Amino acid sequence: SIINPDWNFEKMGIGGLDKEFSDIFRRAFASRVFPPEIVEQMGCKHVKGILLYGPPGCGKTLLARQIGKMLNAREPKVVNGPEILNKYVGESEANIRKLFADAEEEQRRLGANSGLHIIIFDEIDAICKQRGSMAGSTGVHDTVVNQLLSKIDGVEQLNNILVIGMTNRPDLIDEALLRPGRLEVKMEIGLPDEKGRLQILHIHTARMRGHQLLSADVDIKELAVETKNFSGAELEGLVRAAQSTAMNRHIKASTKVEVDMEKAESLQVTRGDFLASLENDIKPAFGTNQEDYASYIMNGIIKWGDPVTRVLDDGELLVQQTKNSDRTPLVSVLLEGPPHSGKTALAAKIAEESNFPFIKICSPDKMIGFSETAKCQAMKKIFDDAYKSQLSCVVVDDIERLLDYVPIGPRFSNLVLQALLVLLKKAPPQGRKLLIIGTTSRKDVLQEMEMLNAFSTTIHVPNIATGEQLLEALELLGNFKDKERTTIAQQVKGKKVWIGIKKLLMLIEMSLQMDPEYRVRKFLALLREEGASP
Amino acid sequence: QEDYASYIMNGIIKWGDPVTRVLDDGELLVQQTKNSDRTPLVSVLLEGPPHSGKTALAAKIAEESNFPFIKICSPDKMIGFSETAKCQAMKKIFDDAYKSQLSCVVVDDIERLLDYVPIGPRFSN
Ligand SMILES: Nc1ncnc2c1ncn2[C@@H]1O[C@H](COP(=O)(O)OP(=O)(O)OP(=O)(O)O)[C@@H](O)[C@H]1O
Ligand SMILES: Nc1ncnc2c1ncn2[C@@H]1O[C@H](COP(=O)(O)OP(=O)(O)OP(=O)(O)O)[C@@H](O)[C@H]1O
Ligand SMILES: Nc1ncnc2c1ncn2[C@@H]1O[C@H](COP(=O)(O)OP(=O)(O)O)[C@@H](O)[C@H]1O
Ligand SMILES: [Mg+2]
Ligand SMILES: [Mg+2]
Repeated sequence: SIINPDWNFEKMGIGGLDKEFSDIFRRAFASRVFPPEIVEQMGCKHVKGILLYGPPGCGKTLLARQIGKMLNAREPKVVNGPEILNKYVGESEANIRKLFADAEEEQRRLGANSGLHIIIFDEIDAICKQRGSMAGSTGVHDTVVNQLLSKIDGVEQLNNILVIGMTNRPDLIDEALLRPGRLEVKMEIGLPDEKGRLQILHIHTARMRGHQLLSADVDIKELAVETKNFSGAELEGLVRAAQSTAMNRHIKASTKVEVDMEKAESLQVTRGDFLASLENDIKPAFGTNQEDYASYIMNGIIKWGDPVTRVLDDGELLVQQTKNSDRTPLVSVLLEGPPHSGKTALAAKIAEESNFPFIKICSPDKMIGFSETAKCQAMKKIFDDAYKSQLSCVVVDDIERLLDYVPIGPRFSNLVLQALLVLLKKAPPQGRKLLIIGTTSRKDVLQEMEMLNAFSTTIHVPNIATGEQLLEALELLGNFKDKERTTIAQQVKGKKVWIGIKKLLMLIEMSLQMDPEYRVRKFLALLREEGASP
Repeated sequence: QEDYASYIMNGIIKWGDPVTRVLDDGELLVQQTKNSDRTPLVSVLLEGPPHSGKTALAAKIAEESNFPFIKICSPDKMIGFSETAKCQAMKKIFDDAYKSQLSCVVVDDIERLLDYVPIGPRFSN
């Protein structure tokens, strides 16, 4: 026994994970606390390694270091995954072998009284003959893995080691590396919650409070509730950014105004710096991104008719259904209409109004020149990230362009289609929800490919089909005068109008390039030339 | 005993006679494959319209057999794989199945393993 019966994890660095320690200690390290006499009388062996997995930057290395410290072990021998890899034949095995030399030597000399040596891996999934199954070429000359196993067990036995593996992709771990006698205790370190964020923020700001540098205006609960899906490292980044911004503001103000030494000595950070840094500096990876919405809804939403309200209300109903419901944790929907009807903007608005913590948009604008396998990898990565949050929402921008559909042929990619069909019918882990929104202009082709049988609902986005609707749209936009509007109404009362909003904006912009006299006739000619008749 | 509770998500309610017929046929097939001597290999195919409840009944039939080896091969654990990887995975499952004295294997959604699409048609040979 070297640690108190209930252990202690607080104000020692790691602050967010206090239940994890108890779980792991109960499950794995019960032999090293009991009096050695009884353990030797029973005749049992200790666990020879554990595995940790979770999102990056959530405090895994700290846990391993503290576990090593609490067991009275020597200095950990850190190592990285990609670092142990070399193209020369029979060189990675050497790197794997050099790590255990000290343990072997001490076992040889001291016999059965040596201490404890702990090896901490990192990105252990890099060396594995399972990533090769996925489309690619990372065979890593399988031999490597075998060598590692031959050192954890085999004919020659080592009884004074402990291997802690850490990974982010728990689905690429070789299955032979989890049998009894090897790494045989798995654990999860997920994102923090309100209390965890509060504790982390309290810990990381303890220095200033001692020296009265921090202002009395700032709270810590407000900043704990404002940050929704922040991880451990982003809070430290936020604190550093606040420090830098406050310092820069203070120096600039002192230079601008010859303030007395009373305030010059003071370097209070206040709360404005924290809010400014939070809203401008840090961009979470597992949270909402308010910058990208303005890249799709460029001119907002204007109500020119009833259909817009219908679509928005149906979206609200779907969001409410997915939020609070059991027996149905996955919901899908599809928006369909003719080209230039404004489907992407409406989808973005529906997603934004949901107030979910995790919102993402998967569009083909960021996949130029990609092979189909890379597209599959990106889609799967987006969905994998979505699966690590309590409430999520994913938008697929264009389903026809993701498949590479061309009417001649026809031609398309089958791998992406099958991946989408599989992913649309896979529920998240227990206790979590999801929502998916589609978008397309060719419903018939999707129906012919048996893809409309996977979605759960469908919505229709119509165009402008009456003169008064066009007049109302122009009035809301505000680009034509009074007599101009009278002339437009007189010439468009015929009611033979069928246009899309995007095309309407383009036509107005083109028509407004002449002197005020000839605008009306040019606009009317352009509109008339587009005389569609469904 | 985690796959069965993951595939039968809402139990099995009896809304009519057909359920009993399906379960009885499954039981008879299981008894045949257990008690026979000149027919060690048996197969069966469950078909019907979409959204009819094919996977739940198959999982229930497999679970109610009490065989010491049971495995399910679904396509949702092979996202992004190529043809060779699928072949290797299926062959590995069957090879493991061959080392026991009593086994049962479930193959799910045969039409998604071949990558069928009515246009073309296209699939994996
Ligand atoms: N009521 C509205 N509904 C939709 N878009 C609107 C509305 N009012 C204004 N807009 C603007 O019209 C444009 C809509 O174009 P959008 O990108 O949504 O078209 P689309 O249907 O996706 O086109 P494409 O066929 O090129 O994919 C955006 O600028 C949007 O801001
Ligand atoms: N008597 C029943 N038979 C089948 N499923 C039932 C029954 N009672 C309840 N259920 C539930 O209904 C759902 C049936 O969906 P299931 O996954 O079996 O569909 P499926 O036939 O595989 O569909 P798909 O055509 O989409 O592949 C499951 O939740 C199952 O638990
Ligand atoms: N639970 C936590 N409590 C306090 N700080 C944390 C916590 N988790 C992560 N950190 C901070 O994150 C950084 C270290 O991240 P690290 O432990 O390497 O995580 P990972 O191995 O997942 O990247 C340090 O700034 C550390 O203070
Ligand atoms: Mg679009
Ligand atoms: Mg099925």
